[PDB]
Amino acid sequence: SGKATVLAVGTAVPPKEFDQSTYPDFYFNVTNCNDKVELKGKFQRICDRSGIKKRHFYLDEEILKANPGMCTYMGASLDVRQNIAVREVPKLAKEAALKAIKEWGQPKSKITHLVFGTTSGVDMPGADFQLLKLLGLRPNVKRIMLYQQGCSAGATVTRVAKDLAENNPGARVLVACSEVTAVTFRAPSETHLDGLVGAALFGDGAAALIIGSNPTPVEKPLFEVHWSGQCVLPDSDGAILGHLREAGLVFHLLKDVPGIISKNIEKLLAEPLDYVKSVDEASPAYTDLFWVVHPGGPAILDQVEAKLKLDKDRMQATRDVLAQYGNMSSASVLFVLDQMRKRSVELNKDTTGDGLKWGVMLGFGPGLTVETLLLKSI
Amino acid sequence: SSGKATVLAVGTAVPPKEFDQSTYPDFYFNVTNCNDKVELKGKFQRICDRSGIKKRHFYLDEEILKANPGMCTYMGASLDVRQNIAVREVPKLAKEAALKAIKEWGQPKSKITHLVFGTTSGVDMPGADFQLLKLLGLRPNVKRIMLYQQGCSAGATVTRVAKDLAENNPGARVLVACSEVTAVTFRAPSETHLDGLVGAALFGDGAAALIIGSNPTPVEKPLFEVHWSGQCVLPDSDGAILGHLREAGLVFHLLKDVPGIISKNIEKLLAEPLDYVKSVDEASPAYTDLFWVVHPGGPAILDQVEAKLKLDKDRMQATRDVLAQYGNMSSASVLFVLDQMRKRSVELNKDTTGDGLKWGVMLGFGPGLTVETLLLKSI
Repeated sequence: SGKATVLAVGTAVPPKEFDQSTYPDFYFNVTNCNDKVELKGKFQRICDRSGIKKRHFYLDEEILKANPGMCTYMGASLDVRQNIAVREVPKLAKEAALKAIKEWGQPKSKITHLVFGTTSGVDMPGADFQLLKLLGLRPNVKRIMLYQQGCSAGATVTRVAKDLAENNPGARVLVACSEVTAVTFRAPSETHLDGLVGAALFGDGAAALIIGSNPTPVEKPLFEVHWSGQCVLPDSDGAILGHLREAGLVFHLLKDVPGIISKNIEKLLAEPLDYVKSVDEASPAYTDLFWVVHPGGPAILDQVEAKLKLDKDRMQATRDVLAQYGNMSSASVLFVLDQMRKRSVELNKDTTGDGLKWGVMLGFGPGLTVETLLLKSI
Repeated sequence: SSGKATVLAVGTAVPPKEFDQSTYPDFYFNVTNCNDKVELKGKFQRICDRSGIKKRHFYLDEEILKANPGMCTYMGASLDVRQNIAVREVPKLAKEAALKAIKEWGQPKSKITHLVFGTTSGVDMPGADFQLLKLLGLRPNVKRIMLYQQGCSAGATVTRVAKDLAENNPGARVLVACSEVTAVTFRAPSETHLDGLVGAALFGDGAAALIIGSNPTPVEKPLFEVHWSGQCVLPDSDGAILGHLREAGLVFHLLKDVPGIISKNIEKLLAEPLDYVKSVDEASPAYTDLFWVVHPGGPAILDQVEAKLKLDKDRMQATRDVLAQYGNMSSASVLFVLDQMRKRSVELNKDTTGDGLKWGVMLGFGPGLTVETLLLKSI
């Protein structure tokens, strides 16, 4: 009743596909690191257990050859990374946005708010402004531009949109997350082994939603957002650091993120399940919920699945996104939301959430920060 | 009339070192080794002399600049040392402001439920919001919104964001902070970058914090209510302000008449919030019947808006006082003006917190050209 509702989802990826099985060959070739045979072997093994079949990239051999700073480990390179990301991030968002707007079916003049998330470059005016212009939205659309957010921002932009939609009668919020690995790509190094993780997992993509309260008869609800929270997990300081430098964006991984999340997930879920108890007067098991999880990597999914004793199918929508697109940072969990709905059609589910009533949407990022949302299916 | 997001506290902070504007050109051309640029210095002196600024506060000083020579060049690679400074000092200055706001508010910091942080000065992961959360020892489940690379309009933006947070979440108490340090923008003057002289003359450091919530309790003390908020891109303003983050730091380019564009459109911008006032009060105030909390972007914007709207000269005085004592502190500035408005209401024995008037306008502006407009009610 009046809850923020997802009315549409659209997604977009760069056209060029890179098969994960042969990515180590491409990567070590273009960075001129073929002499590092033991490192390449390590990287091949990481790629082989990544759960990824392919990723999509704007970057290719020609672009990297034209910008050799990007093929170094820590050579000066921010200016060319910015040139690419400032241009390509809004363009990829536009493609996702148009697909969401088509599904929604209303004129784009009815969009009142725009929330844009990215970790891929920064500019003034921001990507939100560029998207507003590219789409021809009204000049008085209220924008929130979330830069440098990291992997939790897909969930963050949904949390932000919830309050926009619920507190403003008639509001229709365009949410967009768009990520391009131009700012993080770099040569592999024996001195930066944690960098191999990002190099194996991160891919490009954008996703867009329309969110609003009080759907009209011609709108078609997909999910309702009933509860949202954000929290810093205990004993996680410095788990993920991301520094924007003259060499681009560099990540440092100093703790066991899968373990930390798994250790704390039951605690995380107590408040939203308490809310369900309030509304239903029942306590579902974790495996009675559907799951829309940031596909950060296979270990997080496996360990959460094990911790919460989920039926193997519960993580399938998330694993499917990982398989086809990899980890697209902020956009990823919105791809999972779309995949959840898509599988409900193809597998003839009773609801948009795997035939179940309540669902958990999870994003995580530097902090270590977890974003948790409680969804209801339609 | 009930339930509106309400400002419950304001606190501000600036770096301790004061730089007198009269002699800033001497300091600036000296530390950047540009004393041979006598005509350019002449120009900069003129710009400083008409800027409406008496002093600015800076973290940067001669010692730090001599230790980081890349920052004393025009476009030399220097982002890494600039980031080192900004990522450290921005949350620290915010903490000082936030502690002052929290004192005024008078409630335990465990009652803060949300944090909105705005800056244009550096970026990091985790963000400055996380750093402030940790510095203050707030609860780990405070809901944060981190607004980076925002520009001058973000004082108003964080207020707009906090309004929906406060209003849609019963009991919510939102800590808002904006903090700016000129480490990412300081650079040598150049005859090839004349628009750069404007920022060099105007930008200063500072931080401001608010507590915002709906439904104040009897032990809280409301200052202002936020009744209406809007954001708009002005026509014919494309490329007016561009800000690019490069290996040389943050570089601004100015390509149009910002005060002119704002003045041409300000009556139109104000139609919607004035129609809200008419809906609540059944009457239509003149512009000069409102109080004014305006981003002190520079003297020309204030002069031209004053003239266009036929404001009594006192209406812009809170804004001009901030410009005089602190310069343009980008996003934090308009929140200093809000504090100054309240401060002058006490010392000048005004009937309300907004210059003795009922309704007021809060304006921020930045790249787009984007204008943020909020309608305030005094207490």
